[PDB]
Amino acid sequence: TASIAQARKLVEQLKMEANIDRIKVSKAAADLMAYCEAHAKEDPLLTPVPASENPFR
Amino acid sequence: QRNEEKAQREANKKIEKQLQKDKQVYRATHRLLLLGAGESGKSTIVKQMRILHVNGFKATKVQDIKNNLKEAIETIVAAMSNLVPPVELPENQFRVDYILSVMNVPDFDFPPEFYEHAKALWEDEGVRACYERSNEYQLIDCAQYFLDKIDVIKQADYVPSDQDLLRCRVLTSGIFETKFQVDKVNFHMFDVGGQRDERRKWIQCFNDVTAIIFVVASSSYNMVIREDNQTNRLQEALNLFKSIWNNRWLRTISVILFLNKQDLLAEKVLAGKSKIEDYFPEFARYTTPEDATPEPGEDPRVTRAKYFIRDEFLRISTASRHYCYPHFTCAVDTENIRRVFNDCRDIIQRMHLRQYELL
Amino acid sequence: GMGIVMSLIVLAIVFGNVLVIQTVTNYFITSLACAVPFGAAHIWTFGNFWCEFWTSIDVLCVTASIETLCVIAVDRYFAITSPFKYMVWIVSGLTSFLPIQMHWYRHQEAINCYAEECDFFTAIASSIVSFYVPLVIMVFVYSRVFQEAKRQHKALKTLGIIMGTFTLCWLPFFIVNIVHNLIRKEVYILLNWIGYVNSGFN
Amino acid sequence: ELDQLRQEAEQLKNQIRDARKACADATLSQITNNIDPVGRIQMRTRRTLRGHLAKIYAMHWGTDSRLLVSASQDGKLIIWDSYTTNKVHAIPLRSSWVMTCAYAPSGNYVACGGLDNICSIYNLKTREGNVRVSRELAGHTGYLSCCRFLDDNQIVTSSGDTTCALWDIETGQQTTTFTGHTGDVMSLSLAPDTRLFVSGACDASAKLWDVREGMCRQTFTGHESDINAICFFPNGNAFATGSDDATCRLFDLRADQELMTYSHDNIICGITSVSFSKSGRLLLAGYDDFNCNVWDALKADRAGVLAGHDNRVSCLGVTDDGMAVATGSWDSFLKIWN
Ligand SMILES: Nc1nc2c(ncn2[C@@H]2O[C@H](COP(=O)(O)OP(=O)(O)OP(=O)(O)O)[C@@H](O)[C@H]2O)c(=O)[nH]1
Ligand SMILES: CN[C@@H]1CCc2c(ccc(O)c2O)[C@H]1O
Repeated sequence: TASIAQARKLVEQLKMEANIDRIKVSKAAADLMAYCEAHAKEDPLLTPVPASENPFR
Repeated sequence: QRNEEKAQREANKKIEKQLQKDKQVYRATHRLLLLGAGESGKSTIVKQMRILHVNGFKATKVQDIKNNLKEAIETIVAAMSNLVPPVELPENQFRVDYILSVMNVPDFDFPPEFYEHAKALWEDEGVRACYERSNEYQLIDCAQYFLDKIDVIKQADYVPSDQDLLRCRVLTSGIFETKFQVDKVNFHMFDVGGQRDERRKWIQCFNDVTAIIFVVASSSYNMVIREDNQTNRLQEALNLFKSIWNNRWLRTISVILFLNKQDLLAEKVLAGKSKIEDYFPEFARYTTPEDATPEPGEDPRVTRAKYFIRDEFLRISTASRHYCYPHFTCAVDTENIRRVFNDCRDIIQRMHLRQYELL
Repeated sequence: GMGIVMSLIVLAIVFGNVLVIQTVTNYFITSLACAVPFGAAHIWTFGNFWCEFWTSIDVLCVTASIETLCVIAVDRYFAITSPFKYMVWIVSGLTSFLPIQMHWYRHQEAINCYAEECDFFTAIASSIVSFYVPLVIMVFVYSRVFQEAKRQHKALKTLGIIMGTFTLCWLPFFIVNIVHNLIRKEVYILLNWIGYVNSGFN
Repeated sequence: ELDQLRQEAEQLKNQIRDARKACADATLSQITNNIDPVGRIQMRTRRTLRGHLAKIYAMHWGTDSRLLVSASQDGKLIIWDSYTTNKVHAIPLRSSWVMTCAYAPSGNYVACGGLDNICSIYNLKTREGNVRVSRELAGHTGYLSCCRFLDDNQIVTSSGDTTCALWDIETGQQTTTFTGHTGDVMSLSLAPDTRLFVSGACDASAKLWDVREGMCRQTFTGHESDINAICFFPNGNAFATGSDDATCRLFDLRADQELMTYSHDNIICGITSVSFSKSGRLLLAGYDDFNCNVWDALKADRAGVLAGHDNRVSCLGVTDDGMAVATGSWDSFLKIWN
């Protein structure tokens, strides 16, 4: 049966997805907050740009 | 420098002139979208329009007839034994295994040794006995018209005629468009696609076509869909038609309905065999409506059958901005598409909704 | 103080047209809707030459509106009749304002009225051309359109507002103009007074 | 047999779910509840671009953040100039149906897909100052949905036959092929370092492939409906997915778990396209109720609305330097914000 052959391939790939290392969410989420605080200066969308500096005005 | 600015302004002026020239032609064209179920006759109409409203329209096209001939005779012989009741005919027994041997091969038997004895099977009563009942298995709808005209074109290319070219069946690779020339603004008719998909996500793009042409078969009320034992081939069209009408994207689009394969339907009812009441239970109590205008070429019995099919489709439309139009067509006869064609044009969006000023 | 109430009433008319103030057919109607202060006159004419300008402007506006409605009706009817389709403003005013300031007018007491510094005396031909010619085309174009619906209620309901309003507003004025006796001089002003209400309809 | 195989498959799903529960320590909101919100954000239309006849279905910004290419429904690619609104080219197309466009990092080629299954590529700078077809790729089935450039000689496509392939312009053949989806693929977005990419299918799932080896790595399925758009966080360790229902979710590669849900009780429309900002602080998202919204990455509140397009936003993009935001729509109008 093709389905039996198809199901055999599907299960084999799933076994590889079970043995993946994972880390704590607390350390994961804290990295996102750290990144956004580092690059707060280089983002003209948040802090409005001066008229002379902005090429569009 | 200012020279760069002047050059850019000149380029912008040229591009703007080109855009202004090209805008006029787009605002006038009428676009039509074909639809229907698998193996219904959508692509036949598009080829028909080219051979009617366009003067223009070879060796490669000759080859597929031979390819079609190899498939039509293979299926009949293969289902001889696989059929649940025995229907076997001793002539051409030494060729039966030859058919099975060549039933699966990329290269066909180009030698004339295949054509001489395959004709015997057509003349054999055993193959003709199986051809009488074709509801159980799946057979190409143009098998008979090609088996009879065997070796007329096998000797040489012989530039096969258009009538023998239209009936050839070729799978749709992708989209299949056509822009024929008319005294009015030229139209843009395009085929739906190649493979059937249930989700139909691309339909959101089509939100500005003037009219949608729906094509449904009528000679298939006792055959299952390509996926075996699913449903009657007519019922699979009814479900698709209802889904199309009750669609969020298509809320202000009209529909034109074609009922092809009229000739095939005519021959089925005349020669008894399977009846409408056996497959459709509500046909027995039906009475022919008084508001009927049968054409003077049909006996009263068959005319009772045509309007039942139309009644089933039209009942779905009247339940739920939207209008529906019925028609009867037979695509192969070159004249018939023109008669509807020179007619279809006259009313739609033609004095009908044409009068968009509040009445 | 009745006129002051009417003075504010006609003042409210400008707001409706200003609020409106886009397709090929909508381009024509822009001038039609866009196209009276001296009505009171204390029962005016500060300048002798100033009085003629008001009458000329009124006549030009009336004929321009008639021509514009005629043009739009003809265009709509022709578009509906034939599937797959493929300068009046200047002309009307040119032949109308010129005789007003060109000393093209018409009794012994009448000359005395001109001598004293708002009498109106006269241009029926401008009249018959201004109203009779347009109405004859307007009935014919509409007559074909109603049949097209009959081939395939609300139609008559909208056509009534389309036609009868203008007909009742203008045809009695045309009948009054042709009367020129048996018509009171002050009575004639009332028929023309309601003419400006048509501008308030649109 | 079939029963044994099915039993084994279910025996692995529960382990994944149980392992995922142990990974969670605290919600994102709990950690990120001690910062000041950015506040109300208001911004107006600096420029408007006109000249398209039909709806725009996709657009892409150049690498210099000065030139953008847009694709319409009448088959016309025009390379605008953002500063002075001077259209530079107008390329006709063989197929009037178009769904994608792209701009090479070198700025020399522009790729346009479509429903004709052909991912043709054009040439911008050449002799005689013309634009001509360089190559046509026809080894693929189904309609296309996205196209992207890794370099001058590699292009990635994803179609509606549940496949994603990596082509090669010079040879004109598929180098590799990725399979595993059970529904129509709709969008993709390469990594900032161009080593991995993801894809959102129509079966409420998302994956993460590898360009070199060519095998699936993870699979996230927190949604409940179709998926329409994906974009990467600038860091490259997170990606936000916009689904057919109002919910917009932000997953994480390392934690392998959904973090936050962006939704509102007053919205029942869909999502068309999403994109981050330079510092990954905002999550701009299009909508099907004729306007655009502006969320927050952490606070999950709708700070502001950009509006007035008058038709559904159907494409969106942000410049490399973060100095502009551009949106398209179905009413043949493009606009630039600041
Ligand atoms: N005798 C006869 N054959 C017909 C008629 N209409 C269609 N056919 C045949 O039915 C087949 C239709 O093939 P196509 O034109 O590709 O239409 P289709 O089978 O629906 O294929 P798709 O349009 O791709 O779905 C061909 O074999 C036609 O010759 C008809 O009125 N009479
Ligand atoms: C006082 N207002 C006048 C009255 C008579 C008149 C007008 C316009 C066109 C004509 O053909 C007329 O006979 C009006 O402007």
